[PDB]
Amino acid sequence: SVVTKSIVNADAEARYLSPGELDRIKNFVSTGERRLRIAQTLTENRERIVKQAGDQLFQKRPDVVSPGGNAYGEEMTATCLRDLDYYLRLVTYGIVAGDVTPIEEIGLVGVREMYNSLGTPIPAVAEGIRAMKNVACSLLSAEDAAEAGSYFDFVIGAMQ
Amino acid sequence: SVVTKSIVNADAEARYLSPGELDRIKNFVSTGERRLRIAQTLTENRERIVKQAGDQLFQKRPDVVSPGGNAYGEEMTATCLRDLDYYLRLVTYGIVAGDVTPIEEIGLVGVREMYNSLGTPIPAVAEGIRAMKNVACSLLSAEDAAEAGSYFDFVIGAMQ
Amino acid sequence: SVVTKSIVNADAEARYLSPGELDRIKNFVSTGERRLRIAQTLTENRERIVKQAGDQLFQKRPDVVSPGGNAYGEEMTATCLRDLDYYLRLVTYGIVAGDVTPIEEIGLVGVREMYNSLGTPIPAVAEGIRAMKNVACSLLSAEDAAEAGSYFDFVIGAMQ
Amino acid sequence: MQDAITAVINASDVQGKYLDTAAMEKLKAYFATGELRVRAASVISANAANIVKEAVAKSLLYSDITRPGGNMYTTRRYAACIRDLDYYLRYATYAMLAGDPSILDERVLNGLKETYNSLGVPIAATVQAIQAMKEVTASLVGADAGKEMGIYFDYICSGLS
Amino acid sequence: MQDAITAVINASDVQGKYLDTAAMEKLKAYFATGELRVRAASVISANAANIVKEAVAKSLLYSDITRPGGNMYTTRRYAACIRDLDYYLRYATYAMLAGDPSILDERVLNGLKETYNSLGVPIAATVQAIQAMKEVTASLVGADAGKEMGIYFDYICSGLS
Amino acid sequence: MQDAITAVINASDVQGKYLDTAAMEKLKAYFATGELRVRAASVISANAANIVKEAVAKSLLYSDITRPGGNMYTTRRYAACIRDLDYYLRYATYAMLAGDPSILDERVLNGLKETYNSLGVPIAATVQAIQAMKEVTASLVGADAGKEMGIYFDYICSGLS
Ligand SMILES: *[C@H](C)[C@H]1/C(=C/c2[nH]c(/C=C3N=C(/C=C4\NC(=O)C(CC)=C4C)C(C)=C\3CCC(=O)O)c(CCC(=O)O)c2C)NC(=O)[C@@H]1C
Ligand SMILES: *[C@H](C)[C@H]1/C(=C/c2[nH]c(/C=C3N=C(/C=C4\NC(=O)C(CC)=C4C)C(C)=C\3CCC(=O)O)c(CCC(=O)O)c2C)NC(=O)[C@@H]1C
Ligand SMILES: *[C@H](C)[C@H]1/C(=C/c2[nH]c(/C=C3N=C(/C=C4\NC(=O)C(CC)=C4C)C(C)=C\3CCC(=O)O)c(CCC(=O)O)c2C)NC(=O)[C@@H]1C
Ligand SMILES: *[C@H](C)[C@H]1/C(=C/c2[nH]c(/C=C3N=C(/C=C4\NC(=O)C(CC)=C4C)C(C)=C\3CCC(=O)O)c(CCC(=O)O)c2C)NC(=O)[C@@H]1C
Ligand SMILES: *[C@H](C)[C@H]1/C(=C/c2[nH]c(/C=C3N=C(/C=C4\NC(=O)C(CC)=C4C)C(C)=C\3CCC(=O)O)c(CCC(=O)O)c2C)NC(=O)[C@@H]1C
Ligand SMILES: *[C@H](C)[C@H]1/C(=C/c2[nH]c(/C=C3N=C(/C=C4\NC(=O)C(CC)=C4C)C(C)=C\3CCC(=O)O)c(CCC(=O)O)c2C)NC(=O)[C@@H]1C
Repeated sequence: SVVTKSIVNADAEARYLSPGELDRIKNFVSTGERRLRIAQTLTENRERIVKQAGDQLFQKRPDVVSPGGNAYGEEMTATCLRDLDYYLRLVTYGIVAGDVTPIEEIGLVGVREMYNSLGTPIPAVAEGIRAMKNVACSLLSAEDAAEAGSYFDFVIGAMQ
Repeated sequence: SVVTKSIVNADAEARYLSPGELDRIKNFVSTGERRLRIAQTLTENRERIVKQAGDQLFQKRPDVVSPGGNAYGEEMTATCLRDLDYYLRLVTYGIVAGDVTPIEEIGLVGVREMYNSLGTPIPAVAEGIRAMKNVACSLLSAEDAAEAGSYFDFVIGAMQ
Repeated sequence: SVVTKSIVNADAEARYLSPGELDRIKNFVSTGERRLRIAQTLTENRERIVKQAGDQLFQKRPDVVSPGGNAYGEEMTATCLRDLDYYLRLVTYGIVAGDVTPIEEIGLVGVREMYNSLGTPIPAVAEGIRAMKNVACSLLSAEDAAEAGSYFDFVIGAMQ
Repeated sequence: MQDAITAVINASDVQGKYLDTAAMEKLKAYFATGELRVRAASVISANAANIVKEAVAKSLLYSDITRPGGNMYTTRRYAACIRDLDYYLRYATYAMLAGDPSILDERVLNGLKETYNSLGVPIAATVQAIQAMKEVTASLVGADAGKEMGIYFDYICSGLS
Repeated sequence: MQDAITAVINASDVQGKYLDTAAMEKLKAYFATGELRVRAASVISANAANIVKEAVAKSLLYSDITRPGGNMYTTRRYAACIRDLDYYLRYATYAMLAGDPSILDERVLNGLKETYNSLGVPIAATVQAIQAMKEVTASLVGADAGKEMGIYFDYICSGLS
Repeated sequence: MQDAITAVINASDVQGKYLDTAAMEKLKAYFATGELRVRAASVISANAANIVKEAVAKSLLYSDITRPGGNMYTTRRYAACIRDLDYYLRYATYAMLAGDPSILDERVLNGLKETYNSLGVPIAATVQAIQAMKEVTASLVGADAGKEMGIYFDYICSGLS
């Protein structure tokens, strides 16, 4: 959260939180009820949001799901989707926190090092998360979609 | 002492004391008998030197000893004098040592941090030590007074 | 060896040995049979090589072996020669290794600090090792002499 | 560092589950208490220095552990003990804002007991000093936040024995 | 650092003796095996990254110790375990070239067990991972160098228990 | 660091008392012995290097602990042992000037035993080496200062067991 990000910064200058910081954690706790609503809605449709988003990807990148590409046979493909559900879960986290750190520490610090070892295309993964951002955003209001949108863009942008 | 201050400096250059340093600890041990005489005389009159010096202060700064000032009622005032006797004792120390360090380490390293917490005026304390330097100096010879004078000035100068 | 000197350099850049390094340890292991031959020959004549080389020195520097010089009486002189045999042994080491480090670590890192404490002339010692390089080199082929020559020169050069 | 929220998600992430039902509430509970935390924090920031003065006077001053021999005796010692108390209030207050003792165990309680037994700093007395800050603090921020400041205050204490 | 040779001389220097008779052979033995070492080294340098991929797949992937809770779960953890395996192959390979375990005990095995028991890294699994590198490596460099790579590989293992 | 004087005042300051009656004498005693200390110090500064040479010859040279295997064998080892002896004389001499063992326990004896048992440095021999410096030193500075140099010399010794 920002509560956590403020304390840290403040302890670095060895001082009590500045009024401005408090003004922030104040107006951030007031945004809570909503935040949780957004996470709750994505987590009730997590099942579908991943499936079609899963198809939308395999259509744009048939090399992923045919002979010679990473996700091949129900075997490999089944896990590819798994990877995608992993990230949806991390999105609801960032959202509830009002921060992106949870995503960073849980599934961003060395995504490339990991995937390169497995020989899976990262740009392909990036399109897999993009697709999701659209399936999920379709279930949200005009605003609950803009904000929830950030957390999806931050990921894809690191996938490069 | 200078014996102690020389060794330190010497160990920093990893070498035996230079002839000049030895020339110093030599002419400093020769000043000893006297030094002790000065300390001895102040320590026999410590009782009076603090009392009148105590009055001389309360006269110049009646705000110290009236309603709303730190040293108020026999209660607070009694300790104020105590503080003053503390410093006389540290003066005899510096004198015997021929150094000022004992005063620094015992009652100078953060005097302000301490007193600010107690809300006591430091400039007022400074005048309390000044007064003493005059009561005590009156009991000493022309020279035993000049030298003994230093140790009192060094304190007051830090009281600011 | 160079095997050892390569690994070190390589671990410093955190990488597998470069082809060039391997090219070296490769052409160095091929020089082995010979190297050992050279060491073997010096170690069979170590006895004589030190003796005459020992005389050759005492002739050029009679101050070493007369009244007032370090190596005096069978007592001191006996050890002087000892010192010289010490270094022959370290030469065969450097040779077998194809490196000079063994000599450095075993008898070069502070030779001066040691000898100064004993009051023995280093330039005199240097001539004692020089003489050897000639006695030993006389037992070697044109080439086995050039290479074996290095290890003797490296020492003397540090003796200054 | 962790706070009440980051705390909730981490525990759900270890199991792989999406935000639970009970999890969604902890986040709510926290959110509901947010203001009063920020409110209380501002107060203890305004008095921070006095909230130490009084405590010292109530427990450490005019006693054996300030006169010659008492381990705060010394113009360097005195300043060093206030310096510590100042720490304890600045960290207690963070922990309170974060709704978790995470910073305390992270940037406070680690080996503190050691250096102390080591230098001679009197454990029992420093605890009484902070225990006194609880009272003095509970008086200006309120009972609600005071009970909240209390727990973290008592946390710093139990972390010395 | 020490190698088979520097190893031989040091042991003879402690006694003061010139290169012994048995000593002259160790140096020969080493010299005779030189090439095959350099040869093998080049190979495991060309595959170094795949010689890790396969091992991971054979022992660490699709198991409890990668899913949530398994101590490599986490995009930071995964990268950290490959990072280690990469180390083990780069050092095993040196030790092999040097014909002595000297670097291993020097810049590897010192306190490794500690930090591990300390962070929670699963000893048993990391050993299985490297044990798997032996197989995968023995397949491309040959049986001769593989038995040579093996011993140093098994050295890194015994140095965790 | 402390010296005979700073030592006296510190002990009186812990109790809060002004310079005692017995205290005033220690300061006198010290002052009375001042010169001879400075005098002796100058002498051991002029011979400092020879006062090590002789000691070494009397106890460490031409023995098992210099030939191959003896832990000073090695052009690096030899220089390292004189280096130490040099230390012991430079610190012994300070302690003597200060009239207190304070520097010794401060910048000398702390953990020295450890590293030693640790590296293999022979305790018993290094003590004999310094014990030999006492004799050699007592011969040029005199019996008076020698007994004074002795005590601090024996202090450095007892601080290894
Ligand atoms: C799907 C959109 C794409 C794809 C996926 C794919 N992934 C794997 C294997 C693994 N994926 C992970 C991922 C993570 N581990 C983490 O800790 C986190 C952060 C929470 C993530 C995202 C891991 C660890 C594996 C290893 C197997 C395991 O889980 O044990 C595969 C399998 C590769 C194989 O052949 O084995 C695939 C196919 N592949 C694609 O092509 C899509 C673009
Ligand atoms: C008198 C000239 C002035 C004055 C003094 C005053 N002091 C206090 C309280 C304390 N003073 C000290 C001082 C020292 N502690 C040290 O270790 C040293 C170095 C050796 C010194 C000088 C301390 C520790 C206290 C705290 C009480 C205690 O001793 O436990 C007071 C009392 C304040 C109160 O209301 O409690 C006073 C009044 N005040 C003046 O106005 C004079 C200028
Ligand atoms: C001979 C060419 C010259 C010479 C030699 C000489 N040396 C000594 C005494 C010692 N020499 C050593 C040498 C080494 N120690 C090592 O560890 C190494 C590296 C392997 C070397 C080379 C040592 C340790 C001693 C001390 C005695 C001992 O071994 O215990 C002496 C004796 C001096 C004395 O009076 O005691 C002499 C004479 N002197 C010369 O003049 C020649 C030029
Ligand atoms: C006051 C209530 C009591 C007291 C305290 C006292 N403390 C010290 C020295 C240290 N205290 C700490 C503690 C912290 N440092 C930190 O940064 C933090 C926050 C992360 C804490 C809690 C440390 C590290 C030291 C030593 C290093 C330093 O000097 O800062 C002393 C001084 C001891 C000395 O002489 O060196 C004292 C006196 N003393 C009391 O009587 C009270 C009961
Ligand atoms: C992989 C087979 C297993 C695994 C490993 C794992 N290791 C760490 C962390 C560290 N590993 C080391 C080891 C080394 N560092 C080196 O420089 C060298 C060569 C000299 C070695 C052998 C160290 C020092 C660390 C900690 C410091 C660092 O992060 O680099 C982790 C991370 C633990 C954490 O969360 O911080 C992991 C996961 N994990 C497995 O499941 C495999 C069985
Ligand atoms: C000589 C009488 C004996 C002897 C000594 C020997 N010592 C070392 C190594 C070290 N000695 C010290 C000691 C000090 N360092 C200091 O700065 C001070 C003054 C504050 C002292 C007393 C230290 C720190 C070391 C290690 C670090 C260093 O190398 O300086 C060795 C070397 C061991 C090695 O191989 O690394 C030796 C041989 N040896 C003897 O045989 C005598 C009995």
